[PDB]
Amino acid sequence: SMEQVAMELRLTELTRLLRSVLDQLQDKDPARIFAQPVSLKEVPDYLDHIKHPMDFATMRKRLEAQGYKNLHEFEEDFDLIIDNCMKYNARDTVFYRAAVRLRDQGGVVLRQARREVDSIG
Ligand code: NA
Repeated sequence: SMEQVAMELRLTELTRLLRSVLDQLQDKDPARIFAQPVSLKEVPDYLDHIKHPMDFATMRKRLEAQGYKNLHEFEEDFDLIIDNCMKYNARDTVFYRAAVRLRDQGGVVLRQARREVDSIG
């Protein structure tokens, strides 16, 4: 139908805007601490600690499949990255500190993305 096409074009455009959002957030992680899944070879007990692992590569896969239906879903996954890190790692670690910086710097990006998504529909 024409409506299914129109809905598909809206999802494509959302995907384009979330891709730019993801690029901007990942720039706030220049050490690449959150770029890939935590390695189960190297942290073999990780899944005993963290039930829903997340990282930027995994988000990018979902994004390119048009798997985010709205900005809320995308923010949920970003928040897992931060929140998982802040639980597994102690406050005095490079990892925890990197997550706090990512959260603080990403807040700005996500604030305007919410306005852009509401504005463009
Ligand atoms: Na902790």
